[PDB]
Amino acid sequence: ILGMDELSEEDKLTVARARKIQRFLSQPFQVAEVFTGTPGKYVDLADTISGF
Amino acid sequence: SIAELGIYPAVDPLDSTSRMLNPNVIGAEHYNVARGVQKVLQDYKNLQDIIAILGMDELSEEDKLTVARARKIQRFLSQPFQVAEVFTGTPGKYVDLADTISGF
Amino acid sequence: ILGMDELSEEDKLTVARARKIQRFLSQPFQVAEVFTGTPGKYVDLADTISGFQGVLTGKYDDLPEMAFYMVGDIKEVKEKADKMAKDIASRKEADNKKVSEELK
Amino acid sequence: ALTGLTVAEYFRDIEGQDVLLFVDNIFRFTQANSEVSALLGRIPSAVGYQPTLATDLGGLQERITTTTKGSITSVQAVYVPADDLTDPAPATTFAHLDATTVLSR
Amino acid sequence: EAAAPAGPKEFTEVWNKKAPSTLIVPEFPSNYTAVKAVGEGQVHGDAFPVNFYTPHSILSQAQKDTVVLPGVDGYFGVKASHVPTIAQLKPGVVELHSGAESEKFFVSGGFAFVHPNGVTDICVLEAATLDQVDPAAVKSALAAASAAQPTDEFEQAANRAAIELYSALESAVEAKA
Amino acid sequence: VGLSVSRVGSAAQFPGMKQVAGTLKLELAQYREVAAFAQFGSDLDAATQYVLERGARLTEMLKQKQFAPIPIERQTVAVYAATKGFLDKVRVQDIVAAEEAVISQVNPAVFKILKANGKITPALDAHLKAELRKVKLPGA
Amino acid sequence: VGLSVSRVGSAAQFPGMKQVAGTLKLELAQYREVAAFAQFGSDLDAATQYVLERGARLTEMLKQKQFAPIPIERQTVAVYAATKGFLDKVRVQDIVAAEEAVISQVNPAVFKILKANGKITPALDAHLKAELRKVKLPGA
Amino acid sequence: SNQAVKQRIRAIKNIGKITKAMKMVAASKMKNAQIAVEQSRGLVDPFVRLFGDFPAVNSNKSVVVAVTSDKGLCGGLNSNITKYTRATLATTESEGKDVVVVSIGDKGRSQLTRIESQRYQLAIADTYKVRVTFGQASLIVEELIKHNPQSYQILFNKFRSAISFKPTVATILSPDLLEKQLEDVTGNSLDAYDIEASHERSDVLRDLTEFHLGVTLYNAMLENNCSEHASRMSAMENSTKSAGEMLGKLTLDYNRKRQATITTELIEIIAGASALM
Repeated sequence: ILGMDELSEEDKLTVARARKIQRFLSQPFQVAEVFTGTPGKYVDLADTISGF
Repeated sequence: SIAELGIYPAVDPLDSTSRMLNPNVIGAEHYNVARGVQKVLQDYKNLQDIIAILGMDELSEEDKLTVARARKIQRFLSQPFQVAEVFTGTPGKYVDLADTISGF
Repeated sequence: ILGMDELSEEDKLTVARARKIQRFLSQPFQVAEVFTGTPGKYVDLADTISGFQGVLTGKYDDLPEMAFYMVGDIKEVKEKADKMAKDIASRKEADNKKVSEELK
Repeated sequence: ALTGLTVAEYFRDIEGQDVLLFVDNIFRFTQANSEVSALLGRIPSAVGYQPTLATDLGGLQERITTTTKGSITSVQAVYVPADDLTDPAPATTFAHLDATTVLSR
Repeated sequence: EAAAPAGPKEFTEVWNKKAPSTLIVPEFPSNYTAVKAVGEGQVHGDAFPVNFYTPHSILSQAQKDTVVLPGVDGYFGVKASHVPTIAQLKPGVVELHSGAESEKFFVSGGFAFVHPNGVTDICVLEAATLDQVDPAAVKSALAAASAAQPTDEFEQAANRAAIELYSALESAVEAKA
Repeated sequence: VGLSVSRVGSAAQFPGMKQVAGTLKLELAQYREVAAFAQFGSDLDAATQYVLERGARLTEMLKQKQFAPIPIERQTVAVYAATKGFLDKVRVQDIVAAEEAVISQVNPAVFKILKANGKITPALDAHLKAELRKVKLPGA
Repeated sequence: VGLSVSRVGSAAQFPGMKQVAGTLKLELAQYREVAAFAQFGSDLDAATQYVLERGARLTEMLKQKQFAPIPIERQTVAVYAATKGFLDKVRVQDIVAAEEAVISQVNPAVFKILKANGKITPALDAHLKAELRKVKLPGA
Repeated sequence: SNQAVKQRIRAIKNIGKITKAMKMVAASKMKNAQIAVEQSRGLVDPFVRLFGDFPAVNSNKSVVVAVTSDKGLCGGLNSNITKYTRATLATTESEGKDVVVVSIGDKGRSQLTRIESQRYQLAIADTYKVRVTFGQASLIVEELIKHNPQSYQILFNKFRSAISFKPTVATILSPDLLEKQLEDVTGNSLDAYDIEASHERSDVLRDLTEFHLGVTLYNAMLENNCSEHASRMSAMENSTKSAGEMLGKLTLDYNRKRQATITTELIEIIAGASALM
């Protein structure tokens, strides 16, 4: 109702940071690779904390 | 709610359902008038959510016309009964079927 | 929903008087001072009829709402409207000249 | 669901493993145990549930635990009856639940 | 001669003694403009700020080096350090030149101020450019306006304004470059 | 539409209808949030109204007679005509006659191709797109 | 705080805590009144912003972490340092860090006097006003 | 009693959709009227640097114009300048000044009569129905030269952004009644300018302050109309919050009654069965 380029540079810094976290919660699955093509990826716990 | 508004007989025009309301039974000139009266009375009830809050000024005169059309239709379903002359105080009216379709 | 901004000002005088008499119906009890701290007020019957009639006619629309909260009679609403007013000026001046210095 | 426990309890207590269990629709476990209480002539509890709903559900969920041999972790699908979290079938179930994973459209 | 020392600043501390203390001071139209009249500067050589305004538009607020204004004495031109001027304008063509390029707006009348700092403030009501005027229906109403001559002096004034507007408009659609 | 669901879903749908009803249910899902705002006609938004006018092009599209079942190739041709945009011309109070301007005027050769192939091929997507412009819609 | 009641335990509590918490319940009673009056931020009175800055100060003082209960003499001083001044420097964030800065930096011999006497004597009221001025507050 | 609580969820759910429609109705009206506010802000300031800004003058006669809205879901906008009216209509009250109180907007005549009714003379309304034009704001101004004050007071809300609306007092002095008297400094500050009019300086300023009145009036009821839509937007988002918090307490109350009526009708069935078995 106001606009995407309306709000502040800090508030859109969160929007840019959240959108690449909201995307980064995706993950390709190993049991789903027989019909999706992309290979599955087991992500360890320390690589998730340090990755986020 | 039809009775508290003073419309008598207090028939709910939407909730009343008949099996004689097929177009291949009563014709198309009776089915489309009845299906048209029910459409204007249903649109008014979806507008009466916003009329009782705001007050009929922001409907862009397409929905203001169907409010005044349904309010005429609501009173035109009311009818003095010959047995309610002692109650209503008016002589009763027998409306023929052709004069109902022609009026609505 | 709409707040008090959408009220008629005949109705704003209702809400202003009713919030005043709602607080004025409360009073501190002499058995409740052991846990509330406020001493209890026995209010005579002639002082409740006199007090609430003034808020109904409009003699005490000057005072705020919280002057009527937890007070005995209408003498004490005026005694509390000053204390509330008096402390909107005095909030400070406890800087030096204490009983809290080094030697005394 | 107790047959699913017993297969998972062999892997826990004899094989010594960290077993996953999937009680698909824990509400239908409640709903089936509520029917066998009604057929056995028991007086129904609040909201028409069995008087033993806490102990018929808690008898299932207390075998899903960690022992010194291994563990059983259960991922239980949860149905909420009338979109009502204060209904006694999810409210008794949520006392046992240690995590919720909500999948959204 | 000036026994009322008014202003936005002096109104503040006087309003703090009569109003309730809960309200901040009302704003003033001086707080929304930085360009003043006696504020010395605002020329820097050849091109001066021309604020050509309209009730419904801001047609230009950047700088030009000469503005041809249609005053009631006649057309004049404004250079950089022009004399301070409050000029009432006839219906005529305001010509904005900043160099080799020149835009021509035909205006309806309305004042044009040259302030002592050199800023020009043209203030007209309807300022149409000459691309969107028609040369056909102007004489269709001007020959009509040269016909209805009543004794009513109110309509006589409006017919006089009808005549001199289309007379200057036709004279500035004939000789275009 | 919001409450009617199918857990089997579109894995048992007619293909060709699956191509065009997958975006019919999306354009009606956005319309349902924009629904009950259609009493604001003078107060318009130029993006909210496009999903409001298209969403009313499609709810009047799905209306049917009491006992007139339609074959499936005539349903997906008719909802092709309303989703892809051929009935933005038609006013909202005569769309239920505009499909009999579409079905009766598009030549019946395209129906047995869509029935037998069982999908809208790009060879057929070029043909009935052209056939949907030579129809006599009730426009004014 | 508005609904939690203990009237039998009141007038049976710590005498030093009873001095400093009568204003703590008072400054929290006004804090709930003026947060009910300002459900959104558009109106700023700056005499209630004192209450919004003291109420948010005392709320951060009262919250503590799990499995670490605090003795009553180290809990009286931390509310003494908050219902009075000594924490208006810290904004709202480092008050949990300021409370452990108050408790550690203040001489632990003042906690023995408050424990053994039971209440804040005026000999100790002066000393604890004095020791609360030489506390290195983390909000600077 | 389980249908009375279910017909209230009928009420609050459509109110929460009515008031979210009006939130974005007033939000789209806030931005297509913003393309007319900053265009109209241009013509105001060449008169505020030619004639200055003199709010605190001791004029003989004044006309104060508090311009308000027509519709009233604004959220205290028409009342905030009503208190700012008497805050302005008591500061400049210094010697027994004649004052004519004027209200533009139908919500002004209902609130200025409560505060100051005996010096109230004019009520303009129905002005934002189609749009606000300068020819309309000239006719509203020309009715204020029918009375001949020495000053004009315009009380309106300056639309700064969608959040903040500071009230404004814009003052217009009558041409040589008081305006050149306030420019007179060791000579005059108006004598710098060469007059290029047909007639004198005394009647070009007669033409120029009616033009200064009509410009500031046109800006006032255009800045206020865009301050109206941005206060209704903040009011209709505070009432969808209030009709979602009420709807949340009413669904918890309905689920409690739904649970309690299944338990009540079940106990009525077991009791009638235990009386036979």
